[PDB]
This record gives sequence, structure tokens and C-alpha cells, in this order.
Amino acid sequence: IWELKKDVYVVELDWYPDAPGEMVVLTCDTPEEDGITWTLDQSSEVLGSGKTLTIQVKEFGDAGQYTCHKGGEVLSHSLLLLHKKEDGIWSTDILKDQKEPKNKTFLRCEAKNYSGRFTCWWLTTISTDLTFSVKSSRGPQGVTCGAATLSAERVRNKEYEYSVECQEDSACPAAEESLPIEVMVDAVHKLKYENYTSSFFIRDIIKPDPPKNLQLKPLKNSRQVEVSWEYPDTWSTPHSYFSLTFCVQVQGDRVFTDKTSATVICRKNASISVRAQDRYYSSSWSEWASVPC
Amino acid sequence: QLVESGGGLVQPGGSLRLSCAASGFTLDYLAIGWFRQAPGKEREGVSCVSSSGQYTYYADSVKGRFTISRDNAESTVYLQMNSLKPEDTAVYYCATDPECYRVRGYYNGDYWGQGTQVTVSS
Amino acid sequence: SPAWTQCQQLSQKLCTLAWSAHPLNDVPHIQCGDGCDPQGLRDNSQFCLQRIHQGLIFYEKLLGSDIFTGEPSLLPDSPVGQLHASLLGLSQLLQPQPWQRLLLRFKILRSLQAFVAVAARVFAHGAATL
Amino acid sequence: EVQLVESGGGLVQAGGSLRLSCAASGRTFSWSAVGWFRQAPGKEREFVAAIRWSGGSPYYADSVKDRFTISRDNAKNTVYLQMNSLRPEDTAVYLCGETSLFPTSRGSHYDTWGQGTQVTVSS
Amino acid sequence: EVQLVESGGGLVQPGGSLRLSCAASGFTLDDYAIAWFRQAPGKEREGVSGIDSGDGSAYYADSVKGRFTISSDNAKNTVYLQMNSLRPEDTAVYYCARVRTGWGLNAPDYAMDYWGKGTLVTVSS
Ligand SMILES: *C1O[C@H](CO)[C@@H](O[C@@H]2O[C@H](CO)[C@@H](O[C@@H]3O[C@H](CO[C@H]4O[C@H](CO)[C@@H](O)[C@H](O)[C@@H]4O)[C@@H](O)[C@H](O[C@H]4O[C@H](CO)[C@@H](O)[C@H](O)[C@@H]4O)[C@@H]3O)[C@H](O)[C@H]2NC(C)=O)[C@H](O)[C@H]1NC(C)=O
Repeated sequence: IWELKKDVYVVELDWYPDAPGEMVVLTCDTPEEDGITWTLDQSSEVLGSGKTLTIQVKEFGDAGQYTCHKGGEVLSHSLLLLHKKEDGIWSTDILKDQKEPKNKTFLRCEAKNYSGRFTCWWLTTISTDLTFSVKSSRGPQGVTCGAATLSAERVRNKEYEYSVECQEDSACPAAEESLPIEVMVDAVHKLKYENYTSSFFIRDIIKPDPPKNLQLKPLKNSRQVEVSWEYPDTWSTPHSYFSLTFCVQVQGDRVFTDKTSATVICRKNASISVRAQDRYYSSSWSEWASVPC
Repeated sequence: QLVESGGGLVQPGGSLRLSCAASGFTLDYLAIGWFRQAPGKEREGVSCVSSSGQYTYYADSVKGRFTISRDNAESTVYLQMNSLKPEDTAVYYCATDPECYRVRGYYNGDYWGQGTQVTVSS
Repeated sequence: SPAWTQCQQLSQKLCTLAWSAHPLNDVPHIQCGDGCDPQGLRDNSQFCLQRIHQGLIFYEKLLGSDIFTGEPSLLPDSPVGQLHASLLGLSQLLQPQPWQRLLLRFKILRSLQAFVAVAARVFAHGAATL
Repeated sequence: EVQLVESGGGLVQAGGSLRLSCAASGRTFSWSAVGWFRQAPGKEREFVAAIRWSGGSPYYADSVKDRFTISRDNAKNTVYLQMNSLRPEDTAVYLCGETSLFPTSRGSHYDTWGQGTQVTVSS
Repeated sequence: EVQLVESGGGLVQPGGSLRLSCAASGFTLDDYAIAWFRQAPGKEREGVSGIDSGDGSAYYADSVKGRFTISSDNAKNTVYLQMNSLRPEDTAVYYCARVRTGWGLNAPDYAMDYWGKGTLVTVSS
């Protein structure tokens, strides 16, 4: 047994058919010592008497909210959640495997710049008796996370997307990251406890926003165009320090440049698309920005 | 993101040409390897090309039949498979193998993606 | 009086070679106090450049050690060879066991990629405004 | 919501056999399990066995560990309870429940129930 | 030494046009991005526009998009804010602010390291 938060405990249950579980000792959080009784959830049945209660936790039926009483008053509550493992594997029912980048991707994080601000997101099929708790640090309590919030609801499979915005308190955008950020998500469905962790460097989760203000300037030759764009508004400043690189594609042909302009040959009915990437570090390319011929 | 293509069902002593597309990047200066996974059994190194195409490595079971090559700005690595045999039936995966460590005989430290099924009907 | 555009061009090439060498305890890093941000470079660009120089010397000695020259032998056409040469070039521009020790090479190459990216940003900003 | 419908009950000679079936309209989660319970005259409701649709090992009450066998049919969306060497003590209303908290023998952990099937073992 | 001095505030008729300026000292414009914030009486500080001085790339909040124009004269170390088709809801104290490095053009108020005293623009219906 271990404390998750005040009056909330986790019991690691190694489940297989024939028992035998964990022998758990609960202690009443009170200066009192006498006339203490114990109940479980929504039953009046006295499970035990005394400041302490010994429980054999073998299944979800032994989990729940234990309460201690004295003189017709509740003294404290102890909520027992289970972290179930079967065949040495912890349960991962609450979060859906995003199956991209690889398999066993439950959390996904992304940064639009080097500010120290980032977002993590996950998917669930659960709509009730659900709670998420997000914690983060570098290595060192530098990171503050907001509350996990429902950000989307996709239909047929009926999945709910949750997202959280985190921020590194003492970030140095111009320095070299030596220790990675850790993102920890606690997931509780009814009496079932689950965990999810992500370890990354901000530089690795960078995905800039698309190039903006994509314009075409027709040239002297028919079908020859001068394409221009600008850096996204959310990207790190100054742009002369935090440089981007671009990819220009005629869709319906390809050109890589560090400049915000290019000359290509347009077929009418075709589209010119532009995407951006950090010039110095191989992180993700942005979504395509597009303009018709 | 390299993409595997070129697989298929073929007769023994037949030919196939597999290809790995990169996007979204150039294959300039990258060592690339071809690997294979037959039903139930472990992943095997097949062939590997050095960044400049001068150094090639082949598993003893494929020499004289398979030929690995790089393409000029097509950002594709090819695997010419001649004189095919039921023994060569597997899902073929292509991956970055810097210094050709893995086809060569050393261990690394993995995958991605989805392969292309090669079947040689016995 | 640093050679800003020469340094910019060479540092960018190091990002390409470092990546090419792998795509994707114990080293130096560019820290907060090193003054590698635009303001630090405006006030006194030497603080950041000495620190970039120190890191370049450290990585070149590591790339020339038996960690890289040992076993399994790098390919004769390896970008590590050019990376080693270009590290030397940039530091001179600023101031003219078995195995499976791959695990250590990759720990070094990954760390080097982060270092050269900060350096490239410094030279690109300096070449553009200083 | 998902509905459960149990069938297969009736009168049987003490020593015979019968197989109960529980047809589900769906499952609410992919890790959902169906549990069999029983209510004997005079006694409290007792857990018998539970199985997940996703498979794996079932959960059996000790009192029944194999002479009863819980199994499932995903194509048919039905959970079966095979009862062998039936005794008059097995006379009860056999009930079907759905839970997202496998393993559990706790009735309150089962969110949806069937109506029940009567099993009478005439000695 | 670091100062941001706004100017150009005044009484404006609805549909009116006004130009604001921000004189920067003693840092160089090309090292930083400059943002304009607005504080309507009784309301929290809000972002308006931001500019990367070295690029000329400009951002505009949805409330001002299509009506305001941000520009900069690097030589004079000043930032300008052309405000067109002004309406009673545009009434506010306008603040010039320096963007902390690594933050975008639409960076929040806590991502600004230095502020100006602010100039008042009142659009009287
Ligand atoms: C996500 O999920 C995993 C699995 O649940 C968590 O890992 C567990 O985390 C807890 C909390 O840190 C760990 O609990 C600690 O265990 C120590 C083990 O020592 C005992 O166990 C051995 C094993 O047989 C005995 O031989 C030995 O004699 C001990 O009895 C304890 O020493 C620790 O004690 C501290 O906390 C407790 C209660 O809070 C107090 O009683 C103590 O005074 C002391 O302060 C502690 O109980 C647990 O071991 C971890 N298990 C595993 C599998 O690693 C992750 O923590 C959780 N992740 C997140 C982010 O929350």
C-alpha cells in the first residue's frame, strides 16, 4: 500500500485465479484510540473495532471507501484503489493506445515553440466516474500543469480526448536541455487506478504552426510564380535566432529553402503547399499551408 | 518515415524489386538496411547500404541473388531480389541502419513500420 | 571580431552531419548563465563563444577516442569523419571495453545534436545583426 | 445501454447437467466482464463466476470451482454457465451481471443485470 | 536604461483613425519582438498585435484583425500601430511591451519583460 493523495491509497494487486492478495493494515487518522469502528462504502456492517483494521485485498470487492467512526461521528475516510497487474503487466484500460508514433503510446505531447510551454493529450472511451491528475517536472519542480479538460468527442467507437497545458517555471529557451521533462498522469475509473508517463526534451516535441500569409506573385513567364509566406505567429522570437526551414510542394515539384520565398511552375487547377521545420534540429514538420494557382 | 513497397506473391526462381521511400526527408548521407520477418520467427538482417553506396553488406543466405542500391535524389533504397525461394518468404522492413551495425552483426537500440509481404509459393 | 557568416555556415553543416550520423554520462552544455541569448550576444559575445569553443574541443576529443575508433568499426565513408573535421574547423574559427560501446556513441551523438543546434542559432543571430 | 437476457433454466434430475446462457446486446467497455450470481431460498445472493469478453482467466467462487464452467462466444455475444453433477442445493434463481471492475464478487460492482433464470434440481 | 515610451493617445470619433508610436531604449529592436497590449477600463490586460522587428512579420488578435496595422522603423528604434475604423469597444490604455526571448508574437502578458506607462485611446460614441 502507498498514499496517492490525502486519504487516498493504492494497493498493487498481482491477480491470478487463486488469491492470495495483500494483507493491508489501515490506521484511523485521529488522536482518538478507543471506541473506533470501521465500515466499507455503503454497508452498515462493522468490519472491525480499533484504531487499526487488517484487510486481505484479493479483488475489487476489497477496494472502496473504508470509514472510521466514534460516538456517532465519522473520524476519517480511507479510499482504497487497486493497481491491478496480471501476467506481470499493469492494466491500461482507461487510456486508449494512440498507435502512433509506435505502439503503447497513451500520452502525446507537443510544443509550438521553445517558451517552456507545452500540451499533452490522451484518449478514453469512459464518460463517468473518471478523474485525471497531471504532474510534471524537469529531472525539480519547474513545471506547472493546468487541469485535464475534455477537448474533443469523436464518434463511430465513441472516444473522448483530454488535454492539459503545462509550463516550465524557469525555462531558458536559448540553453541546451540536459535533463528531460517527465509528464505523469494518474487515471482513476471507479476503484481502478492506472498510471501513464512520458519522458521527452522540448526540442523533440517541437511542431511549429504552419507558414502564414501564403501569396503568389505572377512572373514574366506564363505558369511561373513567386511564392512567399511568413513565419507562424506562435513561433519563437527573435526569428533570426530561432530560424525555420521550409518545404514547398506543387500538388496535383518540390523545393527546400531557408528563405520565405520560392519560384515554382504552376499548372492552373493545382495547389502550392508550404510546411516549416526547425532549421537546426530534426523535429516535426508543421501542417501544410496551401494556396491555389 | 520510410515507406516499404514492391512486395508480392512470386514463383520459386522469380524476381521482385522492393523500394523504401523516405518522406519527409532526403536519403542523402544515410546508411539504410533491409530486414525480414518470417511467420512466428525473429527479425533478420538482409542487406545494408552505406551513406555513399560504396559499402554493401549481405546476410550469407542472400548473397548472389539479392542486390541493394541507392537512388539519385529519388530518396529511395532498392532491394533487387533475384532467384527467389520459399525460404525468402517474410514481411520485409527497411530502416536506418547507421554504420550498418545491424546487418553487419551487432545490436541496436529498432522499428517502425509496416513492411511489404513477400511470398514465394513452394 | 568573429567570422559570423563563416561560423553560421559551418555550424549549420554540423547540424546536418550530427543528424546524418544518427537519425532519431558526461558532457558540457550551454547553460542559462552562458549568455547565448540575443541580449548576452549584444553585451559581450565572448562569454557564449568561449563556452561554444570549450564544448567543440570536448566533442572532437571524444569523437577521436576509442569510443569511436574501437569496435564495431565505423564505416570508412561515415559522416562522423566529416563531423570530427568540421568541429575542428569551427573551433579554429573561434580561436585559431568490447561490444556494443555503441550505446555510448549514441549517447554522445544525441547530446552533440543538441549542442550544435544552440551554436547554429547563436551564429545565425550574430551573422544577421552583429 | 446494454441488456442482458438469461435462459436455459428449468427442472433437472439431481446429478444431471444444464448449460445456462446469457445473451448481451453489447458491452459497455472492451474490458467489461459478465458475472453469474445465484439466489437460493433463505440464503443471500452469491457470486458464482465471471469472465471478460476480451478473454483471459475467469474468476470463480471457491464453492463451485470446477464443477461449474464459465465460457463465452464473442460471435454470438453470449456467456455460458455449464453446470455438471447438479445437487438440490444448486436450486436457485441464476442471475447475469455486467462489470468494468474484473475481478469482483461484489454485486454493487455490477452495473446492469438480467431478469434471471430458475434452476430447480429435483432429487 | 530599458524604456518603452508610448505616444499618440487621444479622443476619437467612432469610425475614426489614429496612429500610436512606441519609442524603444536602451536595447536594440532586432534582438526582440515588440507586442502591443490594451487595457479597457475595469478589464484585464489583453494582447493586440506583435511584431518581429527583424522580419516585419506581424500578428493581430481576432478583435483587431483587418483594422490595425503594426510596423517598425529599426533606424528610429520605434514601433507604430495604425488603428483604423475605431469603435467604442476599442477604448483602452494601450501598452507597448518587450517579448521575452523564445516566446511568440501572441505571447501572454506574463511573457513580457518590460512595459510602457501606456497611452489612452478613448472612442466616444
Ligand atoms: C505509479 O504506479 C507504480 C505502481 O503502483 C508506483 O510505484 C510504487 O510507488 C510507491 C510510492 O512511491 C512505492 O511505495 C514505496 O514502497 C517502498 C517499498 O518497501 C516495502 O516493500 C518491500 C517489498 O516486499 C518490503 O520488503 C519492505 O520491507 C517494505 O515494506 C516503501 O518503503 C515506501 O515507504 C514510504 O511510503 C509509505 C506509504 O506512503 C510509508 O509507509 C513509509 O513511511 C515511506 O515514507 C513506499 O511505500 C511502491 O513500492 C512502488 N511500486 C512499484 C511497483 O514500483 C508509482 O509510484 C506510481 N507513480 C506515480 C507517478 O504516482
